Amino acid sequence: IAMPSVRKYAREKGVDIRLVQGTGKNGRVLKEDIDAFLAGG
Amino acid sequence: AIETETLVVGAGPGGYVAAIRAAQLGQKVTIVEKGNLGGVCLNVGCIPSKALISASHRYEQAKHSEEMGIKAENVTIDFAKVQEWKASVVKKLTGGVEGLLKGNKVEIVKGEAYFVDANTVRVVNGDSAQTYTFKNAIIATGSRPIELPNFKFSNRILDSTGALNLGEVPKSLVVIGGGYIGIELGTAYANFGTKVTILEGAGEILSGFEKQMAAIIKKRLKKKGVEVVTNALAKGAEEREDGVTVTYEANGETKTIDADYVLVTVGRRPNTDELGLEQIGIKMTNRGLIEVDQQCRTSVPNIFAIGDIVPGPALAHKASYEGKVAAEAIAGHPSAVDYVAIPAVVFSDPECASVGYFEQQAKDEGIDVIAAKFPFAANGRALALNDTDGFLKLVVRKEDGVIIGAQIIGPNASDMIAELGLAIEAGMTAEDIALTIHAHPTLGEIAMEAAEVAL
Amino acid sequence: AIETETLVVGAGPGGYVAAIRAAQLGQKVTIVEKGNLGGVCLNVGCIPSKALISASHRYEQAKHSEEMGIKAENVTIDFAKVQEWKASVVKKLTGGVEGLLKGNKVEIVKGEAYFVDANTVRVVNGDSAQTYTFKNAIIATGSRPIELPNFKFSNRILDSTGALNLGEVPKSLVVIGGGYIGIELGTAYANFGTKVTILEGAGEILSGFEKQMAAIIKKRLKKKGVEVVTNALAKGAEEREDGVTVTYEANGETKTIDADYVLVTVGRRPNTDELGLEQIGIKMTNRGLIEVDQQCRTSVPNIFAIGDIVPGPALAHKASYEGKVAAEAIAGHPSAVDYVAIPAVVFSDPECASVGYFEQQAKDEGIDVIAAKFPFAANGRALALNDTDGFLKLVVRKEDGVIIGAQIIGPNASDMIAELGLAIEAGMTAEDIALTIHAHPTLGEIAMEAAEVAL
Ligand SMILES: Cc1cc2nc3c(=O)[nH]c(=O)nc-3n(C[C@H](O)[C@H](O)[C@H](O)COP(=O)(O)OP(=O)(O)OC[C@H]3O[C@@H](n4cnc5c(N)ncnc54)[C@H](O)[C@@H]3O)c2cc1C
Ligand SMILES: Cc1cc2nc3c(=O)[nH]c(=O)nc-3n(C[C@H](O)[C@H](O)[C@H](O)COP(=O)(O)OP(=O)(O)OC[C@H]3O[C@@H](n4cnc5c(N)ncnc54)[C@H](O)[C@@H]3O)c2cc1C
Repeated sequence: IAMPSVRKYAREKGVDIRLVQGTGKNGRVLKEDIDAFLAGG
Repeated sequence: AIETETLVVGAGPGGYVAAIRAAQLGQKVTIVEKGNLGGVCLNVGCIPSKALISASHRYEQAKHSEEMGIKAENVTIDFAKVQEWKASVVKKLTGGVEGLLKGNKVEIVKGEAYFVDANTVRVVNGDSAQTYTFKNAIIATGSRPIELPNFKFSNRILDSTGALNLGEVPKSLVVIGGGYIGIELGTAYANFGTKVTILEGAGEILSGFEKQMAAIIKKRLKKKGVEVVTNALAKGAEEREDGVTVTYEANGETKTIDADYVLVTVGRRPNTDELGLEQIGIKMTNRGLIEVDQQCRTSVPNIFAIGDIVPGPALAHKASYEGKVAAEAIAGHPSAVDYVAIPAVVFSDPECASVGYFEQQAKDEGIDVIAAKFPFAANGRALALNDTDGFLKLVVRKEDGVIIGAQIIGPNASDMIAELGLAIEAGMTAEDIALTIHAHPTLGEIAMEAAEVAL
Repeated sequence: AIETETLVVGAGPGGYVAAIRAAQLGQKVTIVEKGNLGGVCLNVGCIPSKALISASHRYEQAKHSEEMGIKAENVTIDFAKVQEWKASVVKKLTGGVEGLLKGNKVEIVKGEAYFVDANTVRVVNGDSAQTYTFKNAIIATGSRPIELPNFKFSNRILDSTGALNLGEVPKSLVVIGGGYIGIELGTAYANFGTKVTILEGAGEILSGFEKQMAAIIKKRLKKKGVEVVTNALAKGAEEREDGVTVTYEANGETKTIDADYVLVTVGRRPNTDELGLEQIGIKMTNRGLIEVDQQCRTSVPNIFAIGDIVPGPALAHKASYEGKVAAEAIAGHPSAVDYVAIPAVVFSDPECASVGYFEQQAKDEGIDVIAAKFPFAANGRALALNDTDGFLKLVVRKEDGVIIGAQIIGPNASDMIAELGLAIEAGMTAEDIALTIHAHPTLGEIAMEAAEVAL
């Protein structure tokens, strides 16, 4: 569950959305959820 | 007297869904209506007009598909049938509302309400009056057109309801007021062959919409033979028993127009007068509207107000929406009228619709925005329909590409707007739309190609 | 000999957009095309098809608005003008394509391209043959009609293209193949007055859509005097040199039918044959479809494939999307094919649109899904349009309220589909839509009432 844009973000950022921070709210992965899995570490 | 839990005054879009909701919320509701259930929307508003407008376009088209090689010779219109058909439509919908109310055991009461105190209403009907003391009350009385003095409504000086119920297509018609109701009813009769003359006092018609949108509408309306006079000052009318002579001063020149009827659509005033609201202490706003909180509660807690008498766009959905919210707050159920935006639609030839901020109000609100516009002309579907006039504008917040407003003028804009409306509520960015594959070849494809431009 | 960087074979929707995003990304692009730019969609596919249907409906409506009091007389159809008009729409759009390419300075080469090796292609332009050396190439050759065994194409045994160019309205037409193309061209001519008989081998026309949707479309075809013969097996056609005799078996019975023309629309095959791909090492499938990865790459790394020659829905938009993905991937952009669904629209009388899963497909996929179905018969605008046959269906994942599929059958379904589509693509729920205020009275709002039903 994610907006096309968010999916694009992970893509260009070389992240595996399949296993990325499901930040919740709706139960979806947000741009920052990607940032967390990335910049977080 | 008669005791009740939640008293609802008015069975229009706001009153009836509020009565329905409240009943479903376990409350015992009594709905008071003086006329037809359904209110303005079903009886003399939304439905009748769209019905009429729809028939007029079937006429515009039959008679003008020349370019496509279809030549219809002698296209007739039996307005009697047109009205019969319109009649049956309205009857189906009102029949429905009538059903919905009973199917949720709401006691409908025919009579005119009046607040005797902050907890009791006198309902009059015939030579009988009955007192009802309620636990809660929701005022949903709607609005009505403005009778301009020296334009007092008569057999030939009409209001929106009168133009809707005309027995036969007038040869001529003068329209005072270029708002949606005016432009709509004006265009409709123009399609049927009536020589229309719309006089708006302001510099431009359709105040609310961007001037560009108004431009396209005027251009095509002139092709239909309609004449549009802005900055016009209607002075009055000498009603003959066979037409009406309207006098008005436009740009320092007094002129005269003989017509069959005159339609005064200069606005609508709230039905908040002689209701006792003054007495029970309901603080009204400068324009007669009733001030309410985020839960539509008036200055008297146990009293709510919704729809047309409350601030905001006088649209059916605002009404039904605030209707729901109200009953919720009544039933404790936490709620607030915090929606993101209500789309507005106008059924002019090139259909109009908008939702969210216009480039203007966004900028003046100090918001950083970009405006992306795409022409229907560069679209295969539009070309196929042979209607290239129109465009889609998208205003996105520059500081994140989030969509905040969208405006469409062209075919099916009232349907196309739905998509853009969802995005705006979802806080979707222009890219979210551009990445989505829309159908082909369709008018919706345009939204995708517009967001494209916004990147 | 002539050196280049990115060679694009084919100027179709997938071809030219690919040739454009690439140029956008600084790539030196050379596009090859044996015929006209725009490919199938513009010249003999989407555009002409919808244009002919539009004209046909203007005609249907002109002669049949008797219910709204509109009665014409002697409505003439001039097919020669119809064709002229359609021809201009096409020529208009074609120019756009040529313009876009040249504007982005894409090298345009006229000729039949042939792959000599993994980095070279020779294009034969008649007795001419030039050789273009490239770095990477994109093959977007599209597809073509399947010629049935005993139905050899001629001026009387047509393919979609043959029907789109008919010089006159046929007295009678036999359509072999009840798919969207067969149903669209069949209905259009049924609108112009032609006696149309559809022969589908399967048990139901519009195979890829719900049986309910087809039932409605068939019911209207019947109203028009269209005879739909399902479970029929077409055996052959003898061109009587003045018409055609078609013999088909059905329920044991072997019958023959005479018609002025026969239209074969059983399927389209990939244009991957006689291209040299087999020598170049490009892995394909038995049917002829090229094996491709998430970035539309073939087995030969510098060779990409998009459009009808690769797997997926045979749609202009699926082609265009991949076109972009290809060029981006070529450039370095970590692009990939990522969409959750693509909408498909059929321009039948009650037009229909679908996106996502059909209720059945969902459960057969092993998914607990609920399905909400809302009728246009209830919607106010539908009543005004006086087309109340139709509905909207929402296929919702019971486990999270996430919408995964939607089907609409009724007026403007092609435009209303966009909203539901954007919802699927972004993973929204029935509540997300139900909590969005739609326009009233419009058709797009049915989505709001259906989601309400889903909740
Ligand atoms: C011709 C025209 C076209 C319009 N087109 C559209 C459009 O297409 N889209 C849109 O959104 N809006 C449209 N509107 C406006 C829209 O109809 C209103 O916004 C909507 O009806 C408001 O709903 P409501 O419940 O507030 O009021 P109403 O529908 O006005 O309901 C008010 C009810 O209160 C009853 N009432 C009043 N006083 C009393 C009393 N004392 N006792 C008992 N009953 C009482 C009235 O009889 C009435 O039935 C149009 C209006 C007009 C006139
Ligand atoms: C009647 C009909 C109706 C349709 N309706 C729809 C619709 O409503 N919506 C929709 O999305 N799709 C529709 N389609 C499908 C649509 O036409 C295709 O999906 C789309 O055109 C595919 O584009 P493409 O770029 O893959 O190939 P094409 O558009 O087929 O173009 C491929 C190009 O390659 C050229 N070519 C082939 N081989 C070579 C070669 N070796 N050298 C040089 N040139 C070559 C061909 O001339 C052609 O121009 C319809 C198709 C038909 C026939």
